[PDB]
Amino acid sequence: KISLQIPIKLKSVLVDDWEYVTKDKKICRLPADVTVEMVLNKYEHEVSQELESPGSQSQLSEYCAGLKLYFDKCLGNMLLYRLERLQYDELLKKSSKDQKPLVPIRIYGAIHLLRLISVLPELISSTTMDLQSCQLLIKQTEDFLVWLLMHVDEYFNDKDPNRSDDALYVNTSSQYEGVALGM
Amino acid sequence: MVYEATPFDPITVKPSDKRRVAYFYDADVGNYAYGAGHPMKPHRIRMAHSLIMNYGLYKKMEIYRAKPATKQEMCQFHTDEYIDFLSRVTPDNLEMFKRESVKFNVGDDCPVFDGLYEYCSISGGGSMEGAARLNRGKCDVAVNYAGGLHHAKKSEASGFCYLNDIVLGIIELLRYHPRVLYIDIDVHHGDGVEEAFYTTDRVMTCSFHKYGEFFPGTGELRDIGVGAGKNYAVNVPLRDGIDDATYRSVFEPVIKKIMEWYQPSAVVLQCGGDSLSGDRLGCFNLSMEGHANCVNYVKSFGIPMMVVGGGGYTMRNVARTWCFETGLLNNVVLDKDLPYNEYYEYYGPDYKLSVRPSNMFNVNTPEYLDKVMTNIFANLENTK
Amino acid sequence: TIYERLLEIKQMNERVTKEINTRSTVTFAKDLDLLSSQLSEMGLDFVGEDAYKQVLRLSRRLINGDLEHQWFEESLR
Amino acid sequence: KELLEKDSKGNIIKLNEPSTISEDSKVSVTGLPLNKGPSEKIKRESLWNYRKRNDLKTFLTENMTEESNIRSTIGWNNEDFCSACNQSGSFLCCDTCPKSFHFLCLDPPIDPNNLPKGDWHCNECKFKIFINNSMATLKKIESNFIKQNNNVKIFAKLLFNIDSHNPKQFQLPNYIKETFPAVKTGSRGQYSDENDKIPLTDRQLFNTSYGQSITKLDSYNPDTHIDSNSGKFLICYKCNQTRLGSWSHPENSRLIMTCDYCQTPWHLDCVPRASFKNLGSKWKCPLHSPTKVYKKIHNYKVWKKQRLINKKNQLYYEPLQKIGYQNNGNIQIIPTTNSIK
Amino acid sequence: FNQDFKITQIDENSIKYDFFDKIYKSKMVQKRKLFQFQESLIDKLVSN
Amino acid sequence: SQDILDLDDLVEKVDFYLGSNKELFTWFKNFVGYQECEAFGPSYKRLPKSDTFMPCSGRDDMCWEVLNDEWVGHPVWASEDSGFIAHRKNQYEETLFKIEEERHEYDFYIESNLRTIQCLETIVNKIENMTENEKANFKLPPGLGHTSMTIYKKVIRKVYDKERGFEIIDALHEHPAVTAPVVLKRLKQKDEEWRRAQREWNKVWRELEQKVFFKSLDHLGLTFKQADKKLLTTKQLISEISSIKVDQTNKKIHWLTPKPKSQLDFDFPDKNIFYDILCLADTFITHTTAYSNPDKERLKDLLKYFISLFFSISFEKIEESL
Amino acid sequence: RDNIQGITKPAIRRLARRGGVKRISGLIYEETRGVLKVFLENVIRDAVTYTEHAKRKTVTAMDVVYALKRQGRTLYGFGG
Amino acid sequence: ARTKQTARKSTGGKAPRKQKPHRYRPGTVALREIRRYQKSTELLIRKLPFQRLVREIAQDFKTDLRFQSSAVMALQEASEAYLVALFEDTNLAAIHAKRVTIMPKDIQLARRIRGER
Ligand SMILES: [Zn+2]
Ligand SMILES: [Zn+2]
Ligand SMILES: [Zn+2]
Ligand SMILES: [Zn+2]
Ligand SMILES: [Zn+2]
Repeated sequence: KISLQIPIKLKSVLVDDWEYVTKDKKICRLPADVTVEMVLNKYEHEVSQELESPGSQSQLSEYCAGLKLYFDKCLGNMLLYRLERLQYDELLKKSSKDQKPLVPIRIYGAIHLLRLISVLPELISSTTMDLQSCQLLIKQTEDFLVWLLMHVDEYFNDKDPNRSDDALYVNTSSQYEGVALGM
Repeated sequence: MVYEATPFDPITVKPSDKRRVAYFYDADVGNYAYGAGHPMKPHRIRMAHSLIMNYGLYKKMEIYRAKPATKQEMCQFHTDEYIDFLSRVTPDNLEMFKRESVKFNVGDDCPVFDGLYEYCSISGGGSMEGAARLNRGKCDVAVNYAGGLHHAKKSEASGFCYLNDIVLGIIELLRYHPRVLYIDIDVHHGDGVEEAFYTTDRVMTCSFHKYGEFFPGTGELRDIGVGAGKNYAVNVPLRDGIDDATYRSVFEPVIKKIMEWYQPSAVVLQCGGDSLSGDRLGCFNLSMEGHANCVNYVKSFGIPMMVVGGGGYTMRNVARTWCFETGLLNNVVLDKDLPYNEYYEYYGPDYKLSVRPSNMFNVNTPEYLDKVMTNIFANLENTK
Repeated sequence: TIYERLLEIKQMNERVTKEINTRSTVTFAKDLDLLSSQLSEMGLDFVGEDAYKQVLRLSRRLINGDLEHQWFEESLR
Repeated sequence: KELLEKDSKGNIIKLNEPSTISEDSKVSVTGLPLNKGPSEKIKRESLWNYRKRNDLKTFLTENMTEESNIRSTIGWNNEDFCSACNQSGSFLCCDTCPKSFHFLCLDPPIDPNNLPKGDWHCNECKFKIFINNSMATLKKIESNFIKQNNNVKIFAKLLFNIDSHNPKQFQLPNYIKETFPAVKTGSRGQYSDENDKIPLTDRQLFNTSYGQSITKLDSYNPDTHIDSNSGKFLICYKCNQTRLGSWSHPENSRLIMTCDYCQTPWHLDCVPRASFKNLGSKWKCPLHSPTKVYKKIHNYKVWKKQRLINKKNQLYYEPLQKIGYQNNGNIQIIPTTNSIK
Repeated sequence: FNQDFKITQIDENSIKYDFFDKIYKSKMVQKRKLFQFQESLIDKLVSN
Repeated sequence: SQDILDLDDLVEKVDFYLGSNKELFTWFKNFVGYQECEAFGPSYKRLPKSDTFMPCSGRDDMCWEVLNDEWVGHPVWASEDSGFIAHRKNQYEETLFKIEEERHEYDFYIESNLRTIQCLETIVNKIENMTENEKANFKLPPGLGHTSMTIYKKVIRKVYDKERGFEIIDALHEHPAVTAPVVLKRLKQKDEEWRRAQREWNKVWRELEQKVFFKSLDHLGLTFKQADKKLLTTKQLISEISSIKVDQTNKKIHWLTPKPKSQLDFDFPDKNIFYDILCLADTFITHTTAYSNPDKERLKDLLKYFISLFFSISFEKIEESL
Repeated sequence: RDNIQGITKPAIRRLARRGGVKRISGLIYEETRGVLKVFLENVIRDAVTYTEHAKRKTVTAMDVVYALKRQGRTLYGFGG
Repeated sequence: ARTKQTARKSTGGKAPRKQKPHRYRPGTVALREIRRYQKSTELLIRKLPFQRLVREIAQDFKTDLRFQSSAVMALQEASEAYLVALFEDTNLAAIHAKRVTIMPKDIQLARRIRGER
């Protein structure tokens, strides 16, 4: 049994994301004005100077790089709803048009990183990982989560797509709805 | 203190309002059929037209066969991919277009029949040529029952409508007229036409529709347009079973206030026959007099108008009301004794022109319509 | 309740009587016998009589049991 | 079957008619072919009793019709459900595996016209063939992948195991959903909460009598102004009346509905509404405080009320400051306990 | 962090005091700013 | 009070709260200091600028100016992913729709075949009046020179076989000299046989329409008997007068200090209707068998006496009028 | 058709219970319904054949026990 | 690549369109109700379902066939009589193979030896 202490503010952010995608039929603005790398880099550059332990610095950089690699390899697998898979398809075709492989680090926003964090304990329980690595990875994820509360007003804002173009979510079209949830 | 309960006055023409009437009919429109079990029938167009010829109404008007629209005239409102899909899809190669079937909402509730592109071309050409004849002054009233597809949108087919010909006609009217008023007396909301002209003040889209859990769901009173088109989309929500007097006392003040406030230069009138009593999908209780009183009242303003017939899923009633409405535009009232046509067997048992209303509850209370018309009149104060 | 139901009939009795009496059938239906043959053999139409008095007679017959419910309703409708 | 009997020089002579009887007797909407008329079995209940001029003016139109091309634009201007999202649709079927996936649900998503030519295996199946083809066991490849990816050690076991996992639609875990008791999960996995009606079964919509409809507009129904569990009259809030009608003047009866949250009865005319809100979201009367509002900055600012939290993780706290305490708008009213007056 | 979604337990009298306080604040700040703009416009017309 | 709700929405909420209290909601309306946009509506949402950029080749500058491409609406969005409620129709209305459906089927097929016969007979009378030396290379364009390109294809694909219809269409396009007269003859035979079947069906359709139509147009009358059984009872008649009294007492404390001394008002402008109801009651007394003859005659003079005593009618007038 | 599943699982248990049966497999019910229908079409084929012999267009309890008589079984109290 | 269609819908959103309590042991109640259905005399198939059975199953032999009310009751009784005899034979062929539970294969042998397969 592996547990994660996600704050209820970020839990409500994830539940609002679920609301917007499944009920309100909203997808994310891609690429966001603030991506996932951009959050895993600013968190590293903020908590890197918070302590003067070089082994802890190595562990923090290790966690950030592993989270980035995990995000890229797992976003196409299990990190986005059925509605957003069409947007994923068009992003992949647009990346193949200009002959650059699609990397989810520079494209997807911090809400998908929060999704990866929320689904992370089930992935931890599904691999032959020893207790020490599980405990330290859970601890590092918890520290990143409590870092996210201090910057929850600048990564997860609340904006109506009908009023602001700078909202994190966008309204979808009927053609997108038909192709996404009709075939 | 806005709604007034007034009994339905008899329909009287204005002899000082003689209009040159142009009729657009392509003999082929009727030879197209949506499906085997489908309610929408283009065959209602030619039994309506057979009532025009057998009433001797062709001697007071000019009958035209509009040139069918090509691909990129349809793209004046719709996207290239939607018109390209519409012009290429057949019931044979339906499996070759499965992504586009759910993308453009074609295949269920808007089936693929093999004369789809030709039917849409006839409808769009009729609407655009009626608008063009109105622009050049060749006619004062343009009648085109081949169209009326008011539910079709930019990249989708909804509500048995594929090509939004009304938007094409209003587009052709806007090249010569600054303000065009669209009136929809179809029981369904004109969602395609209102959505097309939602953000513009050049087109005022007025829809008199049933608003419940009914198709298309759009048409709340608070829908008044956004941007520069604010207060330029009037929605009149109605309940079931509205009769002729109630519909007249709702329609005439709203359209009158729009006339003396918006002051349009051209009028497009959607004459949906599904507003009639006894319709397969409609839920109103309008007789043919009640349906045609809207056309006669909008004729009194003298504005160059385009009468375009829309819904109507019982063929006999919509044909009779279209024949009566067309006769009303020639300043005559057709006698309630049908002449012999080739489709005379439809109009039993009395074989008369009249469409009899049902005895069902007019649940549109005067207080509700008073509040509706009060908010509508308040929103219309900013349209001067 | 009975008096209101009958008063609705009697207050419109003259116009429905004038409508039924001045019922000019169309010619091609008479030549090609397309009209309803019955409702006249059993005397259910209201032609030649006052409409409200015929309603009273039909309702008396319905009460007496010599008239079916469906035919009474069809005649009234 | 030799339709055109050409000559020795290729000239046409005479063609033979194909099989008309192949589809001369197709069943039409009447239940009988267009070749034949109605049968006696349906003629018995259709006809009233069953025993055992050409002055048309409709042919003159073609002549009286003048073409029209005067527009300004003339000329030119295996399972039955997806293994990823658990929903029905068109699937790509795994060959050596009984799982089926949507065309958009895979990684990368497969175009429905550019399909794989020969065989298609799923990610789990492909990993199975990769394991069976390689002589070394699974833990040997896992250790080799850990040792080769020496840059990241802790996520290496996470990176290795998801190549074998088939792609699935993301679903929120239970512990994110159990902290909000109002939030439910729909049949398709969609969002659902307290502002959502219980879906009406088809027994209520289409299996009802003619006069009685869920819309409550086709008949006079006075058993809606009367409370079921009290027997009193549902007094509308705005007009302070119940217009029950009299069944001799049913047009005097005003329709009344109750709020789906506080059960406050409202007339259909006092709040401007034409529908009864039978299905979809729960209808909210105007008296309830909003959970989402927009205010003008003079951009804008939005405020959303906090979601309900279960009692084990929800803390209700009482302010010490009575006046001017900036609460987030998320408050609770306590009872008030002569000097204060 | 359960302290972020803490529900404030407020009473009716405190809501009454807060509503009265804030309406009096809003009414007199708009009244005093109107008075200040009137005085400034009077001074501008006197100086011109 | 938290600087969250705007004054306009606060005034709207209090209006919904204290609307009927005109004096109070005015105290507040002003105690507060309210002096009398962006109303999007519930059924439209705004697309981003990425979804707007879709090629419409026929659009000029005016079309791009007056047409809305950012705000859209859908029936699925307005339904809240639930659905729509169709209007309930009688079984007589449903069978009327079935009669119309069969009528449309027959007429659509017959008129399409007749249009194809007209086109084919134009081709035939063109090809008859020319010799055979150029009749071999005479071809026909798609559409057979008609304004449709598919109607004759539909007629051929229906009348002939499914697989053979395409090759008959190609043989008509390539070699119309042999294929046109046989196709025209087969189409004319199918036309006359379909028309005879349509007349025989028209008899049946007309008789069912005569049987069905007036019941179909009757909505409240089709369910009036059960409704009258349910609603003309003691409980509903008590409920009507009690609801009117409850309304009067509820609105008495607000205004209308001269509270009315009545709830129901009945108008009796015609007096012959009393004699008509008395005749109907007498007919029921004469017809019925569950009541004894003394009970019958006591019922008779009870009804006559109550009508003569309640109203201004005399017993002599009742006797001379019945 | 729809009424062949109308012969319900408790009813089949009730027949089995009247028949003294304690435990019943789950696959009893549908093929027992099949055995019931083969018996029904046999008996009613004989009964209806007796019915159109009589120039009749209704079958009678008399014709039923008559078909049963042919089939071999007799029923009492239903005529005959 | 094998593909299949399951939505069976050319377009989506079809709906939005215009067209402490005692527990007896497993086995205990059964003998109490063997006796209930044995001392009782009612007919164990519901009349409306069985009536509808006889109507739906007789229609294919002859069109518009009416049944006397007593005729279907003779069928009801005859069928229950037929099945209780077959189920006694079932219980006998089941107790043959050192068993209490029956299985269809019991009753296909019971019908085969009686000579109707
Ligand atoms: Zn419509
Ligand atoms: Zn597989
Ligand atoms: Zn899927
Ligand atoms: Zn009210
Ligand atoms: Zn409420």
